[PDB]
Amino acid sequence: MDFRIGQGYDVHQLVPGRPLIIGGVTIPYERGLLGHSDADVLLHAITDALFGAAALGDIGRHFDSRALLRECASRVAQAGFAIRNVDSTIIAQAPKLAPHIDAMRANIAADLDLPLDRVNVKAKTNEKLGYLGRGEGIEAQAAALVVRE
Amino acid sequence: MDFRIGQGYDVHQLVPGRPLIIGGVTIPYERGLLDADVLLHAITDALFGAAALGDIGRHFSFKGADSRALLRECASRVAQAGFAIRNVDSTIIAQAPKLAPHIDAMRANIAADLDLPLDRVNVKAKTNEKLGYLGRGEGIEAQAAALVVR
Amino acid sequence: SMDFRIGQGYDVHQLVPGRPLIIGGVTIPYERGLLGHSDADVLLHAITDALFGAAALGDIGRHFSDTDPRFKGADSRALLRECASRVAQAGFAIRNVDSTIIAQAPKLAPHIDAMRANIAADLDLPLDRVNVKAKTNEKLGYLGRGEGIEAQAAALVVRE
Ligand SMILES: Nc1ccn([C@@H]2O[C@H](COP(=O)(O)OP(=O)(O)OP(=O)(O)O)[C@@H](O)[C@H]2O)c(=O)n1
Ligand SMILES: Nc1ccn([C@@H]2O[C@H](COP(=O)(O)OP(=O)(O)O)[C@@H](O)[C@H]2O)c(=O)n1
Ligand SMILES: Nc1ccn([C@@H]2O[C@H](COP(=O)(O)OP(=O)(O)O)[C@@H](O)[C@H]2O)c(=O)n1
Ligand SMILES: [Zn+2]
Ligand SMILES: [Zn+2]
Ligand SMILES: [Zn+2]
Repeated sequence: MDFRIGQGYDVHQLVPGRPLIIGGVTIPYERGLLGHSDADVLLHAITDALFGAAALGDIGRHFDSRALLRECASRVAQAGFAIRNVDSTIIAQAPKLAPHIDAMRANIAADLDLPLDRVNVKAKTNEKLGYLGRGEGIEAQAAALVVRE
Repeated sequence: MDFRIGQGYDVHQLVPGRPLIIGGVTIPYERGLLDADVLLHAITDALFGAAALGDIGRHFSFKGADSRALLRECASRVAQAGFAIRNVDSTIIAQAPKLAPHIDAMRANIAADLDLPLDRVNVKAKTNEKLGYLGRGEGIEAQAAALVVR
Repeated sequence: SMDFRIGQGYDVHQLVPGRPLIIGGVTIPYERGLLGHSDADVLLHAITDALFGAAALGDIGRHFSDTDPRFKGADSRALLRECASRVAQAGFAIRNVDSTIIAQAPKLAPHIDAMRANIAADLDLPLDRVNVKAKTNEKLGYLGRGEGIEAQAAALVVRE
């Protein structure tokens, strides 16, 4: 009965000499995301959306990115919540992400102890507009539903 | 009950020589989007998201299908997976033109296409305060959220 | 009862000299503040839009139009409270609110709990059903240059 929603946002810069790691999947690319972790922009957005839904603050109040997402899952359960579903969008002009998506999903499902059909990941270009459109960064948006058991 | 949430995003460049079609409604304007219906794309993505069926690109690579047909085909696929739609909410970010006059039309299109009571569909509008490409009239963005139940 | 609905909201405002910085109803010590017709509380407007959105009552402009002079310098908390009242009058109880503020500066952490408390008070909710998150934009874009602050919101309600 006690449903809650959460929403998450992250962005990271694309820089030289860094691997591109999105949703736990390493992707061949001439740049990668800049950050104090592996800078996995998708997993940060989902992490914030889960903390948001459980009213536990945000990632920076709490903290590689899969370990952090697993810890997030732990704290959400610690607070009395179970995760019903996650959905997300990755905004990246390049590279193409569609062939890596089911893998990201599998990664996320494992990390949150959820079946595949409750996790979703989607991708969009930014039509060459703004910093996203010139490939200067990548954005992720997330939504999460939990229930307080 | 087994509720699920989905979220959607889209953006399109704003240029002359195309008509402005948002939420299935053609809007008097000197420019249009490169139908490129940013609102219906966002919502479609939100619905596939809630059902966990990937995204609009994965379903529709439909050669001469407008975004309303795509939206209708989206809804049918969501139904087939066991999910009934509960509501949709959305925001259009457009520095111009004025969209308020067109909102009831957009909601009527969407509610028709999703087979929903009008009071379960909402569309909102915002400017970008002259900031960025949106605030300079170089593009328009849509955001959407959908709740479904299986 | 099980008639749940979701809403989402978005707002942005320019950051300029000579205005008070008010986010989540908290006045933040800062050499700049948000520009708008009301007090420009970007976070509260985003949450307000999300609530109207969940209830299918249109948007903040429909209810409290910037073409109306009475909302000049309007207290966005009073606006949030009227929004919640109209949402309740449409038949909805609010279950939770989540949100994100994106700003290069100032540091918002020391003010976040107070924002959450204001919102909880205005929505007549306990603290554990309201969340506020803060993000930098990693130095990217007009947000990264400090030209504005953006807020995003999500709300879940139930028709009683
Ligand atoms: N393309 C647009 C832009 C906005 N609006 C209407 O104008 C209202 C106000 O838009 P906006 O100026 O972006 O809102 P705020 O900036 O939050 O207002 P304020 O400055 O008072 O905070 C919206 O809610 C909407 O009803 C519209 O119909 N079409
Ligand atoms: N203007 C801001 C922005 C973020 N923050 C805090 O900083 C943390 C996140 O910062 P960030 O966006 O740099 O996170 P990363 O993307 O670097 O992981 C959160 O805990 C926020 O509450 C803040 O206090 N003030
Ligand atoms: N980096 C990306 C971007 C998009 N895509 C796919 O491409 C589709 C269309 O994206 P787009 O940005 O061209 O969207 P529209 O131009 O159709 O609005 C998405 O729905 C995804 O399926 C991808 O696989 N990888
Ligand atoms: Zn991050
Ligand atoms: Zn599109
Ligand atoms: Zn505002």
